[PDB]
Amino acid sequence: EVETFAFQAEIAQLMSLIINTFYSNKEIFLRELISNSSDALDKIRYESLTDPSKLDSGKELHINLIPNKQDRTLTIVDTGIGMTKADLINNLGTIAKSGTKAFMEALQAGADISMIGQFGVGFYSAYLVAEKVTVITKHNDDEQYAWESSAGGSFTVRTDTGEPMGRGTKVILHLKEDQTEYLEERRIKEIVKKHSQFIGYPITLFVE
Ligand SMILES: CCCCn1c(Cc2ccc3c(c2)OCO3)nc2c(N)nc(F)nc21
Repeated sequence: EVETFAFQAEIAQLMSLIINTFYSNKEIFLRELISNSSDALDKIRYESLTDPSKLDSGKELHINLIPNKQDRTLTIVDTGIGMTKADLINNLGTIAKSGTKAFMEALQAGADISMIGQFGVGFYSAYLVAEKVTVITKHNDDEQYAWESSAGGSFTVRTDTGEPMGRGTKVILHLKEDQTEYLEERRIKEIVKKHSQFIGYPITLFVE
C-alpha cells in the first residue's frame, strides 16, 4: 500500500522554480547529490566510532554512479546512514523550510541556482534533469522505503519489497528526454572531475 503526501507549500514552490527557470548550468545537480552522499557517509562513519555494531549492515563506505540508457536512469548509490520514514514524511520538510526561504530570498539580489547547496536544499536540483526521482533508502533502526516524486506538489512513500540494500540511499534520476547526456561516461567523468574531485570516499562510475 502506497501513501500520498503533499509537500509543504514552500517546497512545492522551490520545485516549481527549479523546473521553470531558464538556466543552462544543469550539470551541478550531480555534485549536490554526491555532496549529500558525502555528508551521509561521514555520519555513519562518526556514529560508528562509539558503537561498532552500526556497520553490521555493511562496512564499505563508497558512492557508485550507475547509468542505464535502456532505463533512462542515473543512479547515485551510497552506503551512508540512510533515511527513516520520519525523515521522508516529516523531518526533511521541516529542515528544508528555512533553506527555501533563504534561497528564494537570495535569488532576487541576483544569486543563482548553482548556489542552492549553500542553503541545505540541493537535493531538489535533481529536478533540473529528472522528470521523476525515486529514492530507495534503508537506515538501521528501520525498514527500507521507496519515496518517489514527479513534483506536482505530492510525493509517495511505500515500503520497498525490492533488492534489500543493507544500509544507504539510492537516488534514481529518471531523466528528462533531452537530459540524456547525463548517461554518457565521458559526461559523468568531466562533471565529477570538475565539481566533485575531492570527495573523501571512493566514487565508482559504472559503465554500460
Ligand atoms: C537534508 C539532508 C539529509 C537528507 N539526505 C539527502 C537530501 C534529501 C533531501 C530531501 C529528500 C531526499 C534527500 O529524498 C527525499 O527527499 N540525501 C541523503 C542521503 N544520500 N543519505 C542520508 F542518510 N540522508 C540524505
